[PDB]
Amino acid sequence: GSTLDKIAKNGVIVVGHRESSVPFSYYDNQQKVVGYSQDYSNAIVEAVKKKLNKPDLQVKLIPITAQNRIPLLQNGTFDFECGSTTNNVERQKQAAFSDTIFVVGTRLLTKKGGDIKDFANLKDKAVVVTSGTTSEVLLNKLNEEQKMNMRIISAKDHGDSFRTLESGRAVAFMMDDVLLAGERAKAKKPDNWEIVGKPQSQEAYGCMLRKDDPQFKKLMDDTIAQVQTSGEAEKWFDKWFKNPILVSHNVYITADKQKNGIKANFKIRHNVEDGSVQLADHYQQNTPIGDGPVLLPDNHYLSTQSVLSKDPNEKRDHMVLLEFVTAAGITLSMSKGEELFTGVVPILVELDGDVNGHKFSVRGEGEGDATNGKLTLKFICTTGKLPVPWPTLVTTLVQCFSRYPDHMKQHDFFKSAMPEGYVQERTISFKDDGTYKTRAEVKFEGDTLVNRIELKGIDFKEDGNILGHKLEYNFNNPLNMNFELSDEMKALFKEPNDKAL
Amino acid sequence: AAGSTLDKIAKNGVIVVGHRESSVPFSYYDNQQKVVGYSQDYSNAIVEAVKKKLNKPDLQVKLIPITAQNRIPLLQNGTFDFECGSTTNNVERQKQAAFSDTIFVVGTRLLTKKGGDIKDFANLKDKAVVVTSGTTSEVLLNKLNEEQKMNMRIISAKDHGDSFRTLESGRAVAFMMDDVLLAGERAKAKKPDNWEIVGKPQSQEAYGCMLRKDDPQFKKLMDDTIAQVQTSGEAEKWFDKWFKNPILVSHNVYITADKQKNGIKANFKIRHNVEDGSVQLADHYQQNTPIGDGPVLLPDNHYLSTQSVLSKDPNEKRDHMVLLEFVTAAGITLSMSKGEELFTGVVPILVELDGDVNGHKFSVRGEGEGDATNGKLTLKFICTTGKLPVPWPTLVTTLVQCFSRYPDHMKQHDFFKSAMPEGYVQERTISFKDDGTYKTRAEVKFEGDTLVNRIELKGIDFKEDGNILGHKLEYNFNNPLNMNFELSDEMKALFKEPNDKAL
Ligand SMILES: N[C@@H](CC(=O)O)C(=O)O
Ligand SMILES: N[C@@H](CC(=O)O)C(=O)O
Repeated sequence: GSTLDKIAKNGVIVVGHRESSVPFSYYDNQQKVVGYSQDYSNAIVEAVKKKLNKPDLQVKLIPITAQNRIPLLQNGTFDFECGSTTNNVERQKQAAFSDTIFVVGTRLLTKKGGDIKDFANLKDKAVVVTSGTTSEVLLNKLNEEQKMNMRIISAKDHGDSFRTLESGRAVAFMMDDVLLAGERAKAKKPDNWEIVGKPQSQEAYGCMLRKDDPQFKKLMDDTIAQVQTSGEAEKWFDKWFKNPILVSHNVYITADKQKNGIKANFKIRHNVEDGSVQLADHYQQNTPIGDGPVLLPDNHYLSTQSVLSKDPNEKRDHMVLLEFVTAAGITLSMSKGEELFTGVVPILVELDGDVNGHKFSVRGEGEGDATNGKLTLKFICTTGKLPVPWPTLVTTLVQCFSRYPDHMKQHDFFKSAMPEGYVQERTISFKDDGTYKTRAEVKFEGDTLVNRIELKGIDFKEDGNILGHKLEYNFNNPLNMNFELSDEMKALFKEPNDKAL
Repeated sequence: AAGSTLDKIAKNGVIVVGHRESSVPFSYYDNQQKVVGYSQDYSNAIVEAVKKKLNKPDLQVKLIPITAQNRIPLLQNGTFDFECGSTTNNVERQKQAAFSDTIFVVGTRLLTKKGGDIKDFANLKDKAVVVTSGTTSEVLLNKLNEEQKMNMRIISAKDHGDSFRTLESGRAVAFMMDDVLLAGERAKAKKPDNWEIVGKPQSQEAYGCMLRKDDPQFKKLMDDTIAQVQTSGEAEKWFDKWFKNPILVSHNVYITADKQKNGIKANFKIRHNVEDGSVQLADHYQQNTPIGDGPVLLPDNHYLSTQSVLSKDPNEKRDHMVLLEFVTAAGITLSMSKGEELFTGVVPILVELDGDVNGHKFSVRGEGEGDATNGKLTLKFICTTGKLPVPWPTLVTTLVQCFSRYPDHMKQHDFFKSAMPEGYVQERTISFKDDGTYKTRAEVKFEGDTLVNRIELKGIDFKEDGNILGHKLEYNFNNPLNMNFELSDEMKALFKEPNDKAL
């Protein structure tokens, strides 16, 4: 028998994932399960839908830990898992493993400038390790065999392990080197932590499934090997390990039929330099300027990502912005205004602002490419220096440039209101702080899409995160990994295999 | 050939409708910025009559805000087609505009503090008095100030809400306006019972729907519609809805699929009335996952429209809450699961909650029934440990969305019923503004024939003096307003013989 028969009959595949194996299988700040291994898991699921000819197969992701993964496999709580599980000979007595998706060495994470340079320095020290892992076994064996008198703290997952080290309750955290780097990227001061020591082991990550299911295993292996030899595995590596990891924002849109328009709600979480976040709650209403027909949407959402940067040639207070937005939420030309966006469209943005009496103006210029959902803009404070952080103005500074998929084009209010345009009004509520109230007209003036805004901010705290300029210069809560592509992974990509190291 | 305004509407494919911002309860923004009211019921009926007259069933509507100051110029230059709100039809304004059949009759009076000095207009000598800019009452109040040499300091406020808050904040001793609008602002006051309508009416005035002059075909459509609604009994039913019964604002529970977990997510805001007249925001974040591993319905984005009424059982001496709730799904325009079939009848419900808020432990048990065919819940909840250490309204959302009514065209989007009988796990974080948070985990599933909601609630970081632990929340839901405004003899006579006469 085979699990693929259980799955075809049930119509659902049940998939285990980890909670804190960064950046392989973990919860993003919206509780979505993401990561390098989750990308393989998504590919394997798509392969299952093809093999079984079941394009509407459902997926149920359920969380597992290093401690309970094998018991939950063995009693059928999930069908397979991909995360950070080491394939080794001992575990092959209980389970089967796919082709290898990553290779690691087990090392130490410690504060710079100590006496922890290698495993021998753990003598008489408090050392943290995650329950149920290969490192926990290795560390206890080392403690016993070399008589090192460590006080080993066994924590329930990798984030808990790391915060033991971060809080000073342990001097080092032993784990897979890549996962040490993942927990480091999430730390308050990532620059404070270094990975040290001779690897105690070399270990291969594989997907785990029940034994005696060669057909199910073969579908995994074929999928992994194809991702690896086609080069996509390396592209996924660059995404998770060499570029900023972003979390998209969801702009939730509902029709406002009585105003022939829409309303939206969404939350922005601005990174604060101390490592906290500053919530900005957005309430939005839009209504057409013209008196002719628009498209009135069913509920849906926009998935948004923005990247803020600096222009080296500009000494004025400024912001360079790239933005990528796609609509979603409905599963499977519509307006005259839609036709105005099939090419590249020039954009002009003008903002007048007053925040706690501090008056300023902003001018932005660039282009929009709605076919690809992309914006490129450069903004300048034309009145001197900006009295608020640039990130707090991003949402205020043209959702007509969203990419609507073809099956959703009847729901694109924003383009349908063009060329006469729409009024966009927001109240942005900054938690424990003040409020922005904005009113803008978004419309074509000649061949240019113009966003003309007036902003009023009141009730802000002079020492708060906004008027005190405590926000990081970024968007979408980026995480940046410090981890090089090793020779072992270069070799893996050219020769997929499923062998324990 | 349909006349100017109907020709314009057919050309545009949209009818543009002026509305007021604070004419309560005729045409005003509710607390979710929806324009609502008695006059908007007429506006909607006229829009539907226009769709029929033009044979344009897909006609769109565009409401735009107007003021007492700018309503006539904006009408004259075609910025809107008509407005129904609280505009007096008088002979002066008929030089500039046309008026429909009358929809209400008022007298201009004073609103003042109950235990104070003002009993009639003469008591206003040498005192500060507020009135709304651009209204018939402003004209009357200024004429009385000069003709009786009263030395009044007349404050001219932007709209009726601003006028009333001038009175409420003590910056004026009285507010002169149409009596029903005074009653409307009073209903929205911090302490409605502190305010009294006094004085001999300075005028009697008829409200009409405004439209452009010299457009008889459009006026006739409006008059025929108004007169039909008034003689059929429908207008009296609207009157009861706005003036005799509690006005509620529905909550919108915004739902999106969570395909990874084979479930859904939701976000919404609850606004609890505070006893001092302010509101206490409760931001809700929700995640649902099926308990079973079989197929569910994964929905497109949509929302649930919810209203609840909280009451007391006269027989019950324990700390308790009687709850009646109605929920309908919406947000998608035009049997699907086995579990849907479990809800075609009346289903008994059991609710068990184990709570801990700032270390204060309590248990709640609820029983009743759900009728998903009509989106209706009837339950009674008892605090089985004694006094409830939080206000009952803060627990309503935690204490079975499977009983929502999904319209026929939306039944493929009902995750809640599709997960049955195995059920689902429902998790929430509820964030009270400037206060603590509730974290909840519940299992909703069939146990026998009974639909059971079993909850654990953990609340932390609450202020012992705040609105929750301090028991400062009103015992209600959906921000009710109560006009308690009687149907007058003049209104009965109007509905009997509709007419368009200025008074
Ligand atoms: N790869 C290690 C650690 C982990 O599971 O995250 C193990 O298999 O135990
Ligand atoms: N009915 C009065 C007040 C109002 O417009 O709200 C008027 O027409 O001026």
